Amino acid sequence: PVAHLRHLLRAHSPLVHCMTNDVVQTFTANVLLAVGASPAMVIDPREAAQFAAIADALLINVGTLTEDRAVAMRAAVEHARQAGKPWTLDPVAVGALTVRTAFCHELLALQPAAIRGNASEILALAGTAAAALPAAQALARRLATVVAVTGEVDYVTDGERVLSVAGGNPLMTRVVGTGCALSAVVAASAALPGDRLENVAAACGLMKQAGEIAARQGGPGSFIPAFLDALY
Amino acid sequence: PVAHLRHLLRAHSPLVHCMTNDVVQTFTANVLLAVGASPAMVIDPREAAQFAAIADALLINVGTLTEDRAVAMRAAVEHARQAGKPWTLDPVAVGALTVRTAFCHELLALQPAAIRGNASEILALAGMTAAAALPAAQALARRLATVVAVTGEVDYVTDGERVLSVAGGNPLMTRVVGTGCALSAVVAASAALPGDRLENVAAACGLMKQAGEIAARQGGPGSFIPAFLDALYQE
Amino acid sequence: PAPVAHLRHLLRAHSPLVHCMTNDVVQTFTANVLLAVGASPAMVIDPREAAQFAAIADALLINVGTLTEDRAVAMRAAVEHARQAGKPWTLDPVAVGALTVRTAFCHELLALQPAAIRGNASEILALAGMSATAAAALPAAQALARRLATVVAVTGEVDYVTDGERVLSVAGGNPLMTRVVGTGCALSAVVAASAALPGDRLENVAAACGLMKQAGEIAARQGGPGSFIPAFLDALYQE
Ligand SMILES: Cc1ncsc1CCO
Ligand SMILES: Cc1ncsc1CCO
Ligand SMILES: Cc1ncsc1CCO
Ligand SMILES: [Mg+2]
Ligand SMILES: [Mg+2]
Ligand SMILES: [Mg+2]
Repeated sequence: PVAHLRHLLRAHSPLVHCMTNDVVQTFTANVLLAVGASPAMVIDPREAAQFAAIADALLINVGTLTEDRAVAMRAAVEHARQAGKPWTLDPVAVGALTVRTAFCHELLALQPAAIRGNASEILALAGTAAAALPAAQALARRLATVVAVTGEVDYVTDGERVLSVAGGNPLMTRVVGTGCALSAVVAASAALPGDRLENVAAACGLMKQAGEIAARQGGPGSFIPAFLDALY
Repeated sequence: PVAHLRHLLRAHSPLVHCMTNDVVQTFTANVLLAVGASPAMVIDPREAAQFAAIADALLINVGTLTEDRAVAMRAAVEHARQAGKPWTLDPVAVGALTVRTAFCHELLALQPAAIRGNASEILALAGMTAAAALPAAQALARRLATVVAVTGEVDYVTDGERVLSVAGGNPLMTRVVGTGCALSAVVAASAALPGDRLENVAAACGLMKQAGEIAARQGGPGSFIPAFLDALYQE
Repeated sequence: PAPVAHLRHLLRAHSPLVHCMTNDVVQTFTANVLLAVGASPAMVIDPREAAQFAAIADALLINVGTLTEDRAVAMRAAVEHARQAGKPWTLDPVAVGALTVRTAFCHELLALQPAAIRGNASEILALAGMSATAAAALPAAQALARRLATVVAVTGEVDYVTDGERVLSVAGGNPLMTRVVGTGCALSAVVAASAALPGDRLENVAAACGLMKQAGEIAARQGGPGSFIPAFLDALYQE
C-alpha cells in the first residue's frame, strides 16, 4: 500500500504545480524529487494560469500568503479546475490569521480534491485530532473531497470512511515543512489511479515511514538528509 | 548561562514572528525549532500587524528588502510595540545599500529591544572588527535604551555601559549562509525570556558559537549544517 | 581537467562578489554553493538597491525560475546598471519555451548583451528560436553565441559550451544531480562568477561546468539525494 504508492509515484512521475510558502519551497521540491515526481514552482498570475492547466496536480499552501500571490493562486485553481486537474489545499494557520482564513473559505467553492491540515486548521475551515474528526467528515461531505487531519496520528476521511495512520516520530515536528511537504505528496497522489482516500492515507504512511527511519540519528539536522534519502 | 538560556528557550517556547530575508528563511525556522522555540513567517501587512501582537517576539531582517515588505515590516513593528512584544533588528548591509539604510534609520524610532549586526552596520546606524564598532554600539545602545550585539570573530554585547564579549565559534560559520541571521532570531527569542536582557543576548551569542564550534568539527560547510542543528537540539 | 583545477584556485583567490537575482527555490543552495567555492553571494532585489548593487558587484546572475512582474522590473534595472558599469551578467532562462511570460522577458533581455547564457537543450533551443541530451541544441547555442557575442552553455548529462565558433564539451557527473533541486541553478551562479575571472571566458565557463560535475560525482556516492547536498558542498569546499 505504501509500497504501491511509492512504485506509482515513480512510474507516473506526476508534474506538480507547487504554490507554497516561502519557508518550505526547497524542501517541498526535494521531497517531490526524491519520491520520483516533478516539482514546479510557478507564481506569476499568467504563467500560473497557463501552467496549472498543464500540470498533473496543483498544490495551494497559504503559509506566507500575500495579496499578489493570492491573485495568482486563485487563477491557478480556476485553470486547474477547468482542465480537470486535481488541486490540494493546505490551510496553514487558518483560524489564527484573518486574511488567510477569508481566502481559504473563498477557495473551498472551487472544489479541492483534497485538504491537508492540522486539527485547528480543519476545525477553522469547517466553522486535538479527535475534536477535528467531526469537522473533517462534515467538510468531506459538503465538498466531496478527501480531508486529512494530520498529527501524531493522521486521520483521513471521505466523509463516510475514516482511516488512521500511526507511526513516524515526534522529531518530525522539530523540522519545518514536513507537513507542507506531506501536502505536496498528497497533491501528487491525487493525480494517481486508485481510491483517492486510500492514496492519501498511503501518502501519510509514506511520510511517516520515511520519518521513523530519518529520526533514528536522533537530531533534526541529520533528520533532513536521512529523510530525503529514505524517500528515494 | 548558556545552559540556562537553553533551558529557558525550551521551557518558555517563545513564538517568534520572523520577517527575514529570502536566503535564510528555512534555516532560521529550523534553528528556532531546534532550540525549542516556534517560528512563524507572516508577511502580508494585515496578517503581520495581526500576528505581531500575538507572538512573543518579532524579528526584522532587511537582507532582501522590498517596498511591499518594508510596509509590512513597519506595520508589524508598530503593532508589536503597541502590544508590548520585543522586536529585534538585523540591519543586513545597512550602510552599503541606500534603501534599507534609510528604512532602518526610520525604524530605530520604534525602539527595538535588540539590534544584532556587524561592525559596519552598527556604525551606520549609530551615526558614527566588532571592537572598533564598540564605542558606536555603546552610543546606539544608550540613545535607544536597547541592547546592541556587534558580531564577528568575537561578539560584543552592550546596553550602553556594560560590555560583555563572547568568543568561540569557528571561521567555517562564515562559509555557511544565514548563521548570523539565525543568531538574530535566537537573540529575538531571548529578549522575550525572563532575566537580564543583556546577559540573555550574550548567552544567545555563546549558544550559537558553541554549536558552531561543534559543527565545524565535521570539516566542511555542507556537513556543518546538519551538525549545527543537531548541536542546538536536546534529547 | 587542468582549467577546472585552475578555476577552483582562481575562484578562491578572487572571491568574486556575485549579485544573485535567482528563483525562490534555490536561494539558499545558490548562496551556499557560491560560499563553498570561495565566492561571495549577495541577493538584492529591490529595484533601486539592485541598480546600485549591480554596479558594485563583480558579476550579475539573472535566473527567471520563479519570475514575477515586480522582480522582472528589478532584474531589468540590475542588468542595465551592470552593463553601464562593465560587469558581466549571466542569463539562466529557466523553463523558457514552456512558459510564455518569461520567454518574452528573456527575449527582451538578450538585447542587453549577457556575457553568458546557460540553459538545458529545450531552453536554449527556445531562446535561440530553433525547433527540434544537450547535443541537439548545439546548433542553437552556436547560433545564439554568434548573434550576441556571448558564451552559451547547454547542459545535460554532457555539457557543451560555445562562443559561436569554438565548442568545448564536458562529461561526467551523475544523474542523481537531477533528483536534487537547484544544481543547474547553482551551476549558473558559478558560471556567473567565472565570467568575472581573468583568462579565456569560454574556457572558464566550461571549467565551471567541470567543477560542478566533479563535485557531483563525489557527492553522488552518498547514494541518496538527501546525503548528496552536504557532500556536494563539502566537495566544493575541499582543498
Ligand atoms: C514557520 C512558517 N511560517 C509560515 S509557514 C511556515 C512553515 C510551516 O508551514
Ligand atoms: C547572501 C544574502 N543577500 C541578502 S541577505 C543574505 C543572507 C546573509 O545575511
Ligand atoms: C522547481 C523549480 N520551479 C521554478 S524554478 C525551479 C528550480 C529548479 O531547479
Ligand atoms: Mg497545515
Ligand atoms: Mg547583519
Ligand atoms: Mg535552466
